[PDB]
Amino acid sequence: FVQTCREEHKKKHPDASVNFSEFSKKCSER
DNA sequence: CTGGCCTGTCTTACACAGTGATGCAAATCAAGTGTGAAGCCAGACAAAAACC
Repeated sequence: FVQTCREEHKKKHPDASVNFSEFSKKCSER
């Protein structure tokens, strides 16, 4: 799932390179 | 008593196995280095899986 989540968020966060720990937490929380 | 004529030894022809040498084409080396391609790192965590 995590790849798809991050791919969707590529536009959600306009140009940010997101953290590993926090992105894990977010994909986890959904 | 002597052939023709239906049968196992004899006699070389003949292919070729394989020897160390040979000869030519094609890698290879050697130097310079800046790339690009590639597997790996870390941490919180959840899938797809088998164990009581």
